[PDB]
Formats: sequence, structure tokens, C-alpha cells
Amino acid sequence: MGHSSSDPVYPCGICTNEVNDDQDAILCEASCQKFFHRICTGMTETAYGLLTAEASAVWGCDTCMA
Amino acid sequence: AAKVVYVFSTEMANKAAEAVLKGQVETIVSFHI
Ligand SMILES: [Zn+2]
Ligand SMILES: [Zn+2]
Repeated sequence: MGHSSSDPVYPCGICTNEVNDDQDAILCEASCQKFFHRICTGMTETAYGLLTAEASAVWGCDTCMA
Repeated sequence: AAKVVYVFSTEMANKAAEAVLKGQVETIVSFHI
């Protein structure tokens, strides 16, 4: 998701503002496939770095998790 | 071909990172009992 030749710039599932190319983005891979600013989720930069590096790990939105 | 992935909430991602930083576990998917 978000790697095609024709993706729109995606709005953050929390703040509605665009998740730009120079911002950390996190994709909900639980189900929804919504994008979010890392900042908006509350995830630390270190946690984001570790989670994005691990092939067997994905992130889930607070909605999807409930 | 099927694969198991582990799904982390923000809380769990942050907690897992703390566990790695505290040298309690090797990686954020180093689950244990
Ligand atoms: Zn946002
Ligand atoms: Zn979601």
C-alpha cells in the first residue's frame, strides 16, 4: 500500500492533514490500511524505527485493535 | 504459503521498544513467558 505510480497523498487517520514525504508515516496493517503521522499516534521515534525494521511485525490502529 | 505476523498497538510498540532498551529482550518480537 502507498507504493504505486498513482497513489494520492494520503490523509492522516487522526488529524486529517496530509502525511507528507518528509514525515514519518505508519500504515495500519491490521485491517483498515489507513496512514497516520507517527507523531499523531504517540509512537516514539525509537519504537517506529524498530517496528519498521522487523518483517514479522506490523502496526494496528487504536480503532482496529478494539 | 502462509505467514504469521504480530500486530502491535502503539502502546505495545512503545513497551516493546522499552524492553529492548532495558536489555530485557533482544528484539521487539522476542516474545516470551
Ligand atoms: Zn496526523
Ligand atoms: Zn486500522
